[PDB]
Amino acid sequence: NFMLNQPHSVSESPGKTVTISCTRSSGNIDSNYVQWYQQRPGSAPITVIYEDNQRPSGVPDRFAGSIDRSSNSASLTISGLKTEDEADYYCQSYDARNVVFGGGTRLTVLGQPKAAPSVTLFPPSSEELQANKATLVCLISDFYPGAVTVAWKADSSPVKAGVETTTPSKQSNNKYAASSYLSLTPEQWKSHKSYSCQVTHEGSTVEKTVAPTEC
Amino acid sequence: NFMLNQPHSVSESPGKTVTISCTRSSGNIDSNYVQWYQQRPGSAPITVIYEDNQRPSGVPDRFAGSIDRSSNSASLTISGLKTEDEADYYCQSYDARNVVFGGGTRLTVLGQPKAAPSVTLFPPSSEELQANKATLVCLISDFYPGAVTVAWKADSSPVKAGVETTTPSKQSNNKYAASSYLSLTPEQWKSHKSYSCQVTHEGSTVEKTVAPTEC
Ligand SMILES: CCN(CC)c1ccc2c(C)c(CCN3C(=O)N[C@@]4(CCN(C(=O)c5c[nH]cn5)C4)C3=O)c(=O)oc2c1
Repeated sequence: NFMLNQPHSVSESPGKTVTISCTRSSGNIDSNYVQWYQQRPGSAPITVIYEDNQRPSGVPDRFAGSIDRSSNSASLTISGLKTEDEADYYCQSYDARNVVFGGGTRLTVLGQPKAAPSVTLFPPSSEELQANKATLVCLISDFYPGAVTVAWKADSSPVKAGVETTTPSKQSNNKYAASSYLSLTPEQWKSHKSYSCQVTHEGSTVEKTVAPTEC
Repeated sequence: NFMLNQPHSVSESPGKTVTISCTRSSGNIDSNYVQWYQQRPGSAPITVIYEDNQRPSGVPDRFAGSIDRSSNSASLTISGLKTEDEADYYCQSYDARNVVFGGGTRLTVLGQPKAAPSVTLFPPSSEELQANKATLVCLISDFYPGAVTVAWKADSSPVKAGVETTTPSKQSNNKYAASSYLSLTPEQWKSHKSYSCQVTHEGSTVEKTVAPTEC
């Protein structure tokens, strides 16, 4: 029985090299294979190293596994650091009576560039209106950092009720996405000339407007 | 190689028994050992079962591994459910050097009543069409537990490319919301008769369809 000790957290800027150590508490690091897993928030882990230093297909060659018997440790070295590398990393080995994991290392990539959101506003569908409901959705994607504020307008007037905005989550392009949705009656929707969603990100506001459409 | 297919989510109340299955797509489940890993949100993985049914020391006998050759499946059974059992559970096996992980099952220990999601599917906005974009958005609101899986269809064909789903977040009504969006070209969107959003939650799959037109 042994533990694998990892740093709690490491931070580095893009294009730099970072090293994550994994020290075996008891027994020799080289008595069993060390694996490394990467996990992005809200995703399942992916293997980036097995058998100490082997990369599965799809893993970039920027990921290098090594063993240092003299410090009884394994290391994951990431060269040419990219923002997609921001994640939790877990080392793992074998006891014969167990698969044991490190406590994990949070890798922060500093100085990721600002990215203004794409904002798309969807009016209620004919189908939804037929079911006596009216929802607007303001889709907000491709933004960094992951903080927006949203204000809604009925004509020019502030909407103060029926608004929800999801907590931004990092998507596969490593920029944030969220939706703000406004629940209306069909009568409220048809009573105004338009509704607007105003998304503020890092001091800049993007406004979209939709209106009831005749045929 | 093969896949290990787990249900996306399971739930129960404290003190109850829940089973998580793991079906091997090809080859015999008993040809190779099955392991089970627990990952509590914001924690490192831990092994709860190795070699089909062995418990590492420290793992309570509330956790039980089994093999069903009949269904070519493994199962984890957790009895006496406690709130600390809320976690993602992964099964894992191999054929020679190919290591295969299951997709993971979210186990929720119910803190509040179950709630089926409202699903609203939006066709592309006129404005975005004139920016050469045809994003579809599937809003998913008012659900508990906070675990959903979304699958998209172009006519009758599963879509893979261009799907993004946000991590479910708890809104002001203490229920979860998320959005799945499919980033289409206007030509992709018009080249099909319909697209469909399939949302799976707590033993049910709801479906919504949208189609092109002018109005
Ligand atoms: C919490 C438990 N846990 C331990 C960290 C997980 C959980 C799920 C996963 C999942 C889902 C994947 C992704 C899918 N996938 C596999 O099922 N197998 C590989 C392909 C081959 N591989 C190997 O490790 C491998 C192949 N020859 C030797 N080793 C990982 C893979 O990418 C993965 O790679 O690693 C996982 C690890």
